[PDB]
Amino acid sequence: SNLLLQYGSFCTQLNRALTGIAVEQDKNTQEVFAQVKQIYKTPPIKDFG
Amino acid sequence: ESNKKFLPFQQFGRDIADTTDAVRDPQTLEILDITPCSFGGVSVITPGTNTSNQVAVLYQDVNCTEVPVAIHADQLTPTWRVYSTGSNVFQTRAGCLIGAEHVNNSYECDIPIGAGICASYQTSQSIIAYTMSLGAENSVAYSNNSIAIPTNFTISVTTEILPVSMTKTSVDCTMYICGDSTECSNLLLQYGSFCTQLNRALTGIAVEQDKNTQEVFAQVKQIYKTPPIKDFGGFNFSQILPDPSKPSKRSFIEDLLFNKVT
Amino acid sequence: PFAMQMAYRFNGIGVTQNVLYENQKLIANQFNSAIGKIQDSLSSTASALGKLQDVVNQNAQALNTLVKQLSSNFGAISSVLNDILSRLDPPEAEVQIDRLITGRLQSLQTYVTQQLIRAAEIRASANLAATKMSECVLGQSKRVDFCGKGYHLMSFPQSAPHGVVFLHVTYVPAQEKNFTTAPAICHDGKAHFPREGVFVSNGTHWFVTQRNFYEPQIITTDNTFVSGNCDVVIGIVNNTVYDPLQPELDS
Amino acid sequence: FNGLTVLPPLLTDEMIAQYTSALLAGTITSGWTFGAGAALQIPFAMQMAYRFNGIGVTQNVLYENQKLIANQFNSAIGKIQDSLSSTASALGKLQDVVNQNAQALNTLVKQLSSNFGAISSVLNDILSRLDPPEAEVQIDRLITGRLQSLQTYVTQQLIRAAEIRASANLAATKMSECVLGQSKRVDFC
Ligand SMILES: *[C@@H]1O[C@H](CO)[C@@H](O[C@@H]2O[C@H](CO)[C@@H](O)[C@H](O)[C@H]2NC(C)=O)[C@H](O)[C@H]1NC(C)=O
Ligand SMILES: *[C@@H]1O[C@H](CO)[C@@H](O[C@@H]2O[C@H](CO)[C@@H](O)[C@H](O)[C@H]2NC(C)=O)[C@H](O)[C@H]1NC(C)=O
Ligand SMILES: *[C@@H]1O[C@H](CO)[C@@H](O[C@@H]2O[C@H](CO)[C@@H](O)[C@H](O)[C@H]2NC(C)=O)[C@H](O)[C@H]1NC(C)=O
Ligand SMILES: *[C@@H]1O[C@H](CO)[C@@H](O[C@@H]2O[C@H](CO)[C@@H](O)[C@H](O)[C@H]2NC(C)=O)[C@H](O)[C@H]1NC(C)=O
Ligand SMILES: *[C@@H]1O[C@H](CO)[C@@H](O)[C@H](O)[C@H]1NC(C)=O
Ligand SMILES: *[C@@H]1O[C@H](CO)[C@@H](O)[C@H](O)[C@H]1NC(C)=O
Ligand SMILES: *[C@@H]1O[C@H](CO)[C@@H](O)[C@H](O)[C@H]1NC(C)=O
Ligand SMILES: *[C@@H]1O[C@H](CO)[C@@H](O)[C@H](O)[C@H]1NC(C)=O
Ligand SMILES: *[C@@H]1O[C@H](CO)[C@@H](O)[C@H](O)[C@H]1NC(C)=O
Repeated sequence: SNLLLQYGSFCTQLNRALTGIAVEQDKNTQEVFAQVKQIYKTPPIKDFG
Repeated sequence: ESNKKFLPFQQFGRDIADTTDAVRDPQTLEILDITPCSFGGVSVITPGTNTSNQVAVLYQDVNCTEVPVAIHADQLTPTWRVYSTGSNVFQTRAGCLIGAEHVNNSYECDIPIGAGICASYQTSQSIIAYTMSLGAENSVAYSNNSIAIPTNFTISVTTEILPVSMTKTSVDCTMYICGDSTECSNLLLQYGSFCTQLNRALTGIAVEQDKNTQEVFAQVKQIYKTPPIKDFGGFNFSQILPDPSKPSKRSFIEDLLFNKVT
Repeated sequence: PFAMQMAYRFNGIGVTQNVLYENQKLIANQFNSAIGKIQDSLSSTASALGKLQDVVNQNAQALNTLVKQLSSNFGAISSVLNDILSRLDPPEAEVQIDRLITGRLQSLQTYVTQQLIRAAEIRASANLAATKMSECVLGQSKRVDFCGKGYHLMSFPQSAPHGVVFLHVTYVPAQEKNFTTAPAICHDGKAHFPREGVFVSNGTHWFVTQRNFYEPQIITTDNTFVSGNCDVVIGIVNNTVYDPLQPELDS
Repeated sequence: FNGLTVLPPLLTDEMIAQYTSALLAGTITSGWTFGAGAALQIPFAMQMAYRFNGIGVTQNVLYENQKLIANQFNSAIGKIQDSLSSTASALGKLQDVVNQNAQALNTLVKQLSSNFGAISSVLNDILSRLDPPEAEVQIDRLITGRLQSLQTYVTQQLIRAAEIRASANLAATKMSECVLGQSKRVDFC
């Protein structure tokens, strides 16, 4: 680790990049699915013609 | 103790990464599985410090059977001085959350925690963690002969923001690496075109940003101008049309936008 | 005239234009109030522009990292080139200097690659912005929730630092009412269907109203089109369909 | 367990299933009108007549054939059932994603078994065999190599994530213009 410290921020920007990826995936699912404000429910009876 | 059946001649069971994973003990010829000591990431949940200083801590993907037996004897690389464990230690799929009070109530996400757990600063103010609510439940009064028709309307002006360009940077590779050093530059010359293709890539980026703005905005051939009189049927557009009084002909909302990003 | 433009774009979302003209003052006031609300929403909420702000920060941040990478030894005796130049002869200073170049080159390549990827993302965003200006400002788009939430009416662009802001004026229906509906109506054995709109009932009489704004009109042969006969439609209801010609051809 | 963690997704599969149930129930009971304002109930038959009128077919076509469309829809859903439940490759596009990520991780881990020129790929081996002045060089070669491998991994992840983001933006577009409404864009839905 002390040897690694000589490379400066080479090792923290990787963590930052991967964190960016992960939060982006949460954003992806949010965008794709959470497009409805209210949680609807179908009525008990399935009389859809 | 493990069940990896070493045959009498084998000594060091090996793992994919070529780290030893089991060992036959030299004195009693018995096998031992070697599991790395429990470790994980430590994330800190904080409402913005400009609001409060009290925080919570998430030990990621760690059963907190280990977390107390580690801290109360000071087995940590964190090595806190002011650390406190409550009775509010809580367990989630994302790990063990310490310092946030589990709440039965469910609100919208404020600080994501994962596995449907979301944390927030809420009331005596305190940090709470809950299972985020997906939105208000609403059953639709559906029937096979019933239709709901609106009798009114609303002209809603939403706003939506898109990046278009980004600062056209440019790195002078040879000066960056070899600042004003003929010796270092000569050493760099042995790497060939490693240093010119970087300049080419960044130049490509910059000209592309000019292309971006061109495409987004220059979609009109002629520069139109609104007439002097604002007789648009009662609609008020002064808020978005350019104002004559300001040095760059930017409307009021454009001014607020240019005042925020800086 | 802008009023007629608005009637155009009302007709473009299934609302007959008479709705606009008879409410013109009311839409005008709602539009003006909505613009004022946008004013205040900006002028108060700082995070409203996050998407642009983030971009700036990211680039700035990267540059900072790049610069900070000039203060690392990378294994060399010192992070300052001139220091080594002034302390060692070329045969030995060569190795230190080489380690510094190898490291700084690696850092620079990393920076350029992150820039390439971020620029590709920004290009995706700018292509989407160009698409929105084309189909959203220069015209009226039928693509749901692509321009705004609600039925699209129009959109106004505004500049912003390294980005664009659209004000999406959209129509959102407000105060709904239940009615008993019916797919068709048996008048004389025939089954009249809506020409445009639905059949509704306030409990006693049957009206035909347009899709999106309850305006009930007496049912007339000019409102409906005949097809088939009674016995095939599921849910058809009896009623009488007024025909305009008979009062003239009776007087 | 080399520091290679997999954080859980924010929305559990349960919450996502709740979301899709919401979108389904809205689409059925209300139509496209829940994507604009508040959901407005409407008989599903009349919804289908709406969406027939939306493709140039006068709605009387629906009402007079209602049983026949109903049967074709039900049979089509059954066919989708069987097409899934038999053909394994039907989900390739998702499966591929998983494999790719998994594969990359494996490669990353395997890269810990390479000398990169060092005397050995095991750090503690060198730590237990050489004094610092000489172990420093071996260790440095290992760091240089492992760092290069890690940077390669992160860059491939960045590019793959950009591709996935493109796909998710297209998926959001399809849910907006394709579920929440009826799209006139040919062969897009
Ligand atoms: C349609 O909605 C608008 C507002 O959404 C109504 O206009 C308001 O009417 C009330 C009277 O109860 C006034 O106090 C408000 O000042 C009006 N608002 C505006 C902006 O003018 C309108 O009455 C509704 N029309 C119907 C038929 O319900
Ligand atoms: C359009 O709206 C603007 C405000 O956005 C109006 O300007 C205001 O005019 C009143 C007088 O009627 C002044 O008291 C305000 O100070 C003005 N505000 C600003 C920001 O200048 C403008 O008069 C409106 N015009 C029409 C035709 O409606
Ligand atoms: C349903 O609407 C119809 C027409 O709007 C109503 O019929 C009229 O009702 C008024 C009183 O509300 C009478 O003065 C008229 O003579 C009626 N017209 C006809 C042609 O009969 C009817 O009352 C409404 N019913 C309900 C329950 O709202
Ligand atoms: C609509 O009116 C017709 C006739 O005006 C009704 O048809 C009658 O149906 C009953 C039940 O089968 C028969 O016994 C009668 O002979 C039919 N009359 C005629 C003239 O054929 C029909 O039922 C009415 N619809 C509703 C929903 O009441
Ligand atoms: C942040 O705290 C400061 C006090 O230092 C206060 O001036 C400011 O209003 C706070 N910001 C918010 C958003 O509350
Ligand atoms: C944590 O350990 C307890 C037993 O000490 C066990 O019951 C529990 O399931 C564990 N949690 C997880 C997430 O495995
Ligand atoms: C939530 O309510 C249940 C009773 O339904 C109770 O047993 C539980 O302790 C509550 N949770 C918290 C965190 O108080
Ligand atoms: C329509 O009727 C249902 C019946 O329960 C009711 O819940 C709903 O509020 C009604 N709609 C309106 C707009 O009043
Ligand atoms: C609606 O359902 C009821 C049963 O609740 C049934 O009596 C009626 O015939 C149905 N009508 C239509 C149009 O589906």
